[PDB]
Amino acid sequence: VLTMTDAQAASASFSAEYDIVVVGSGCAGLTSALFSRWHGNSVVVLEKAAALGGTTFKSAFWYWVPNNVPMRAAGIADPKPDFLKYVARVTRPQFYDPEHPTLGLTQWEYDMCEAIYDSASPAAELLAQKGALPYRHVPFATDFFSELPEDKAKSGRVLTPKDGSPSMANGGQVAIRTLSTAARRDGIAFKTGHRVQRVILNSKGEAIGIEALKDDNSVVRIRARKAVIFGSGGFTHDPELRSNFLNVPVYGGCAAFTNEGDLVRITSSLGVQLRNMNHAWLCPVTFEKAIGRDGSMSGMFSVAGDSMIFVDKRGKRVVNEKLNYNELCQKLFEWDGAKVEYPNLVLISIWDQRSQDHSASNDYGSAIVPPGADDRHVIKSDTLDGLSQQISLRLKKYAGQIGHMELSSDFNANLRESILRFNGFASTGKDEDFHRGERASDVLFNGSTKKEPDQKNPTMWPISSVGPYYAALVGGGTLDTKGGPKTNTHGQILDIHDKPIRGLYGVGNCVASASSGAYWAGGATLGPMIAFAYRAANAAHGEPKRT
Amino acid sequence: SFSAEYDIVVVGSGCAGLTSALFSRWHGNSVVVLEKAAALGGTTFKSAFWYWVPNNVPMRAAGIADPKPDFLKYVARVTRPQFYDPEHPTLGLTQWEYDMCEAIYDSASPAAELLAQKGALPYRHVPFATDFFSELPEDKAKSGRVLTPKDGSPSMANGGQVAIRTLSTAARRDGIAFKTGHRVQRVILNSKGEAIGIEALKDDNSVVRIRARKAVIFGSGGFTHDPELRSNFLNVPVYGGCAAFTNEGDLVRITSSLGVQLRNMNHAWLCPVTFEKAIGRDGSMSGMFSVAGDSMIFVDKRGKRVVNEKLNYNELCQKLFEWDGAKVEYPNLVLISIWDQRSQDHSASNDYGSAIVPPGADDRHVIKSDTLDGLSQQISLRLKKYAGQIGHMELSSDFNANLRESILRFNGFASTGKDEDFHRGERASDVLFNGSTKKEPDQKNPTMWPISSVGPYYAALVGGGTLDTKGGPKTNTHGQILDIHDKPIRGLYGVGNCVASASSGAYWAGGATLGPMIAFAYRAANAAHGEPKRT
Ligand SMILES: *Cc1cc2c(cc1C)nc1c(=O)[nH]c(=O)nc-1n2C[C@H](O)[C@H](O)[C@H](O)COP(=O)(O)OP(=O)(O)OC[C@H]1O[C@@H](n2cnc3c(N)ncnc32)[C@H](O)[C@@H]1O
Ligand SMILES: *Cc1cc2c(cc1C)nc1c(=O)[nH]c(=O)nc-1n2C[C@H](O)[C@H](O)[C@H](O)COP(=O)(O)OP(=O)(O)OC[C@H]1O[C@@H](n2cnc3c(N)ncnc32)[C@H](O)[C@@H]1O
Repeated sequence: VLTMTDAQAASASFSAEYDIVVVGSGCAGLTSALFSRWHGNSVVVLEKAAALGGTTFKSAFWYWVPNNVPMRAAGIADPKPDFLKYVARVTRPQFYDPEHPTLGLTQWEYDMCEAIYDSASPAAELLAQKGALPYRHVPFATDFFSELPEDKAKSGRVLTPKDGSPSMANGGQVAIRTLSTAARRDGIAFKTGHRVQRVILNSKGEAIGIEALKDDNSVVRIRARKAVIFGSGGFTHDPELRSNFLNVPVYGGCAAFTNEGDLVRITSSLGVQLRNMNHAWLCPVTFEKAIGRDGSMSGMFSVAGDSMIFVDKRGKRVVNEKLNYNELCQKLFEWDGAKVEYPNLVLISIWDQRSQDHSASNDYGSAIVPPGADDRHVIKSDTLDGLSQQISLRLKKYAGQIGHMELSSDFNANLRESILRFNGFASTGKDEDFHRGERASDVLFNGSTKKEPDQKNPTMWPISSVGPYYAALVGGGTLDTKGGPKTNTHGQILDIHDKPIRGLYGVGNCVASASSGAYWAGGATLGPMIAFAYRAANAAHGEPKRT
Repeated sequence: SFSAEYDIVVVGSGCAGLTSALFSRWHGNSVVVLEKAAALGGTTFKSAFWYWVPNNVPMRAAGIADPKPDFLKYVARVTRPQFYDPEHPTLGLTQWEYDMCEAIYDSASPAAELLAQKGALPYRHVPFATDFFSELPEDKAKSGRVLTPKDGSPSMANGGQVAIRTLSTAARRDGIAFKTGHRVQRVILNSKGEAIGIEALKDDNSVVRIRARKAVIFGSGGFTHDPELRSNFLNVPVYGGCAAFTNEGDLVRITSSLGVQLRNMNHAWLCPVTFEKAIGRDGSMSGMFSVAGDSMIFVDKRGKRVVNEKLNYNELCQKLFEWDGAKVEYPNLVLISIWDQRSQDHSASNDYGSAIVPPGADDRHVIKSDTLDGLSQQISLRLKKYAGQIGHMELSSDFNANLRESILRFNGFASTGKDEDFHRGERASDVLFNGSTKKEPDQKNPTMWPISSVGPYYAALVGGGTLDTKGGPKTNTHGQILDIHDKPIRGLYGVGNCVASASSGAYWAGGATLGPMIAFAYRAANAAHGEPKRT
C-alpha cells in the first residue's frame, strides 16, 4: 500500500490519470475495461507481461451463460429456481437442501449464483453487439453433471467465439483478438510491462490509484478517479502460495506463468477476506510439460485413446480415465497414511498403435499427439517389458519431485493382468471396475477414436497384443486457482466487516469464486467472469470522482 | 491513552501463552496474559499433554541417543514425502521448514528442562510411546521422545488439566498478571510500524488499550470454531474439532491489515470425531485418538469396511473425505462404528475420544439395538436427523445383507489375525492406540476379535474433525511474525496454533503439537526479552 496525504494526492504525484484503472489483460480485465469504456469513462489496462491475454489466450473460450439468448430462441427455458438447485447441489453437496431458503448455500454463495444467472446473458449480448466478443452457440455441450435431476437445462448454456476453430481449441486466441482489437479501437489505453505492486489510498482509506514496477525497475503511480479493477488472474505459478493454500499439492497448471498471486500481496495490508483459497480449477496434466514449464501446455481436459488405460506404479487401474478433469485430478492425491505416500501421485497412460494413429490430438491437453507435434513426453517401446524399463527411467529423472517413486517389482505381471481384464471390459462395453463411458461427460471429452463396427462403448477398445506401445506420465495440476479477496456481487472488494473498500474492485480468478471446489460445466470459469465484469463496471461507473 | 502497561503482553492462556509468559517473566520482565474466555487453558486444558521433545534429558540419561541428522530425516520424510531427499542439502525441505525443524530439536529440551526446574511444568518420561511412523528407517530414536506432566493420570488423559494447573499456578505465584474476558481485537502500532500494544473488547463491550514496552506475543490458538475460516482454508471439510470454542481465528483478522504471510492455512491437526458430539457442540469432546473395540468394525453406508479402523488419527480422518466425482458425493462422509457386547463391556473408555463408553458416562451418541436389523433401522434414523449436514446420505437398500457379509469376512480375518483388506494391527501405532480389550488366550492379533452372532449391538457415527488448525502468520524461528518481505514486524510475536506450523499436514508422533510449541515459546520469549523498550 501507498497512502497519500490530501496535499500529495492533489499535487503532480501521478504520471498518468484515468477514470478507471484495470489490472490484467485476460478476460476479466479486457471485458471490465470494455464495459467501463462504453459508459463513457477513460480507461487504462495495465499488463505485467509483454503480451496481452494471460491464461485466457490459451483457453478454448467455452463460456457457460445461463438463460442465454440463443438457448431461449431455440425454445430451451432455463428456469432460475432450477438453475440455482443445479449449482447448489454440485457446489455444496453436503449442505444442499431443496427445502432450505438458500438451498443450503450461504447467503453470499446464493447471491453470487443469482448474480451469474441475472448478468451473464446481458454481458454476453453487449460484448457481441459492440463487436468485442461475437459468439456462436454450442448447443450440444452438455453440463458436466447433466444426469442430476436438478439440472433442468442440461445443454444449451455454452457459447464460444464466433470464429473459433471447429474443435473450439483456439477460442481463447480468437477472444483475445476480438476483445483487444475492440478495446484499442474504442480508445482504451494499454501499458504492458507494468507489474502492479501497490494500491494507493487517500486519507479516507479509498483506492485512488496504483503503483506499478516497470521493466527498467522504475516505478510509476497512476491515478484512478473512480475505481481500480483487478483482473490479475490466480496464483498457480507462485509455488509458495500454491503449496500453502490449495487442498491438493499440484505441480503447476496451464495458467500463464505471470499469474503469481500479486493481488494476495497487494491486499495483505488492506484488511480483506481471502476466500476459497483452498480451491483451484483442477485438471490432470502431462506431467513432464508441467515440470518442464512448457508454456503451450493445456490441462488434460480430454484424456485421449480408447485402447488406452491409466495404471499406477503397481501396474493396476485405479480410476475411470474418462472422468471429468476437475474430479479426476483429485484421484492423483489420494493419501496412504500407512506408507506415508501418495500412491497415485503420477499415473501412467498406456496406449497402443491404434490409439496412436486414431486418437491423437493437438488440442485439449491430449498426451497422444499427431505426427509433427511435440512428443518429448511420449515413451515408446516395441514391447510392454521394454515400455516399463523406459517408464522407470522417466520416473527416476523426476525422483526429487515424486517421492522417489518406483514401479513395483511385479509391475510387468500386474500390467499384463490389468490389460487382460480391461480388454474383457472393452469387449462387453462394461467397465465393471470404474464405469468408464457410463456418464455422458465421459463421452463428451472422449476425443477421437477409430470407427469400429462392433464397438459396444465408444470409450473403450481392447489393447492390442502386438506392439509398439506408448506411454506418458500424468500428474495433477490446475487451470488456475480460484481463491482471493472476497467481493460482493458487484465486484467490490470487501473489508473484514463485509463493507466495500471504496474504489477497489476485482473480477475473475484473482478474487474468490462462489463455486467452491466444483466445476459445473465447460465454460464455468469464463461465463461467470463476464457476468461479474459487467456488474463491476456498472458499479465502478457509479463511483464519484475522487482525490 | 493506555489503561495498563507491561513489558510483555501475551494473548491466550493455553500452552503457548502460559509458557511464553513464564519464560518472559523469568527474564525479569513484567508480563500480562490476556484471555478471551472466562477460564484459563484453552484447548491445552483438554489435552492429554503428551509433549514430544527430541533429544530430551531422560532419553539421553537412559542411553538413547537422538542424533540430529537422523531427527531431521525422520521429520522431513514424514512432512514432505514428495520432496524428501537424503542427499539434498536441506533434505528436500524449504530452508524455512528445515530451520524450524532444527529449532525444535535445539530448543524443546532446554525449554522443558527450565519449565520443570522452576516448578511450572514438572514432567515424567513416557519411554514406551513410539513415534507414529517408527517403522520408517529414517527414525533412529523410535521411542523415548515423549514427556508428560508428572502428576498426569496413568492413562495420561488429564495431562492437559494438570499442565494448566501447574503452569497457571506458577504464573500467578511468579507475579504474571491475568486479565480474563479480554478479547484482543487489534495490534496498536507506532509511527514506525512497530507493535506497541493491543486493544481488547471486554465483556461490557467497552474497549481497553494495553501497552507492551517490548513485545506482544500471540498464543491465541487456531480457527476450528470460526466455520467460515475453517471451510474456506482447510484441505478437508471438517465438522468441528476438540479445540476450545473460543478459538475463532481472531489473529487472522487482527493481522489482515498488517501485511503478514498466512502459511500452512490448508492444514489442521486432524482426527475422527464422534460426529454427534461435534454437531451437538459437546465442549468435553475429545478427538477419537483411540478407536475402541476389537470386536468392532467401521462400515460405510453400504455396510462395507473401507479402512483400517486402527490407523493413526491424523491419517484416518482423511479417509472420510474421499471424493466420488461421478456421484458428486463423499462416500465415507460419516462411517459407522459397530460393536458387540464383548467390546461394550471390555473396551469402553472415558478417554481419548472413544465412542464406546462405560456405565455412568454420557452415551447419547451410542445407537442401540438387540439385533443387527434393528440396529440398521436405528442408524437410519440417526442419519436422517443430520440429513442437512451430510448430503442426505442414506443406508443402501442392501445394507443388512452387506453388513452380514462384511462381518463374516472380518471374523475370518480376526480368527487368523490377518486383515487381508486393510492390514489392521500390522503397524505398531495401530497397537499403541488400540485401547482396552478382553484378554483372550487364542487371540492372534490384539486389534481384532470376531463379532458375536448374538446381540445386543451398538453403533456410533464417526465424522471428520480437528484437534485444532495449524496455519496462520508465518514466523521466523524466534517467533517473530514476518511481513511479506520476510522481515519481522518489530515487537510482534506468535507461538502455537495461531501461527504457521512447519509440519505441513503431518502428525509426527504423540505430543508433536505441544513439544514444538514449548520450543518456540522459549525462543520467542528469549528474543522478546532482547527487544528495546519502545514508545
Ligand atoms: C489453461 C486453460 C484454462 C482454461 C481453458 C483452457 C486452458 C488450456 N479453457 C477454458 C474454457 O474453455 N472455458 C473456461 O471457462 N475456462 C477455461 N480455462 C480457464 C480460463 O482460461 C481462466 O479461468 C480464465 O481465462 C482466467 O481469466 P482471468 O482474466 O481471471 O485471468 P488471466 O486470463 O490469466 O489474465 C490475468 C492477467 O493478469 C496479468 N497480471 C498478473 N499479475 C499482474 C500484475 N501484478 N499487474 C498487472 N497484470 C498482472 C497476467 O499477466 C495476465 O495477463
Ligand atoms: C482437543 C485435543 C487436542 C490435543 C489433545 C487432546 C485433545 C482432546 N492431546 C494432545 C497431546 O497430548 N499432545 C499434543 O501435542 N497435542 C494434543 N492436542 C492438541 C493440543 O491440545 C493443541 O495443539 C495445543 O493445546 C494448542 O495450544 P495453544 O496454546 O496454541 O492454544 P490453546 O490451548 O487452544 O489456547 C489458545 C487460547 O487463546 C485464547 N484466545 C483466542 N482468541 C483470543 C483473543 N482474541 N484474545 C485473547 N485470547 C484469545 C483462547 O480462548 C484459548 O484459551
